[PDB]
Amino acid sequence: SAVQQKLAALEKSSGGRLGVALIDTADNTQVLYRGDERFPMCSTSKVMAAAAVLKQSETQKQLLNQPVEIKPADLVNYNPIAEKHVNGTMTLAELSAAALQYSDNTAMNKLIAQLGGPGGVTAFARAIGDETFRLDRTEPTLNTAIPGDPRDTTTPRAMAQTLRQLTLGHALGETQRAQLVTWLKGNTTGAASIRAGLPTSWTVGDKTGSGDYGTTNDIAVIWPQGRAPLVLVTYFTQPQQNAESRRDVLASAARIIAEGL
Ligand SMILES: *[B@@]1([O])O[C][C]([C][O])O1
Repeated sequence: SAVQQKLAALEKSSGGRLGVALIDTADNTQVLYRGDERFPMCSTSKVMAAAAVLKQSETQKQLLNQPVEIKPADLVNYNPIAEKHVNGTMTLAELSAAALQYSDNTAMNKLIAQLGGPGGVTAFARAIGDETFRLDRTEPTLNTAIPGDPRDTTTPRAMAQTLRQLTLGHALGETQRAQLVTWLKGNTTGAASIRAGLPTSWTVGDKTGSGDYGTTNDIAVIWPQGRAPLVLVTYFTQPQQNAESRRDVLASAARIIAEGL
């Protein structure tokens, strides 16, 4: 189709490898570009860790208010919110918000710990029907994004389906789903990525990811005004280990997708 030709052209112009999956929930139609290739998730994996903790909170009703101590040894390479609470506590809700809205890596590691390790995050994915997602490492090493390395990867198709189930479907309880949506809508790191390729009137909830090999990712739920919502996953990675981020590619892919609707 037109959109696949334009996405291929965008990819060719970028020098990297682009993966896109769109679900239009109006007719459950899908648009895929390298939809079944693995890509390093980087921080887009934080959505799965947060959702897993939310799922736990359906039975442990007060879990999200549980205080968790932030110690200096907990700090890793990028902790914009946890840094503000060293030698203090953050609740699991606050850690989930920080992981999602600020991409805080210390927060992610605390969520992983709450789940019993990366295998606990992966187990949640399996439990909601995602056979592709795999989380293998903690922060910051899960962002190494080495070409061909299957660790800490998923495919665009799988992540789109899973993000749909978490935000628009019923993989989570009603209050948990609403909380996740609220967190995603309040993301602070996405302004130059998918959001930049979409009409300013559309409401977006998204989670970015960045890593080595110029890996530049964004996963989004999109609520166009007067239209069924869309789920859009855009993964991008490059052949040079020290390549610069290319959020403009994600913006451009979103724009191409938006034009075809
Ligand atoms: B994710 O990808 O978003 C930011 C952090 C940087 O380590 O990880």
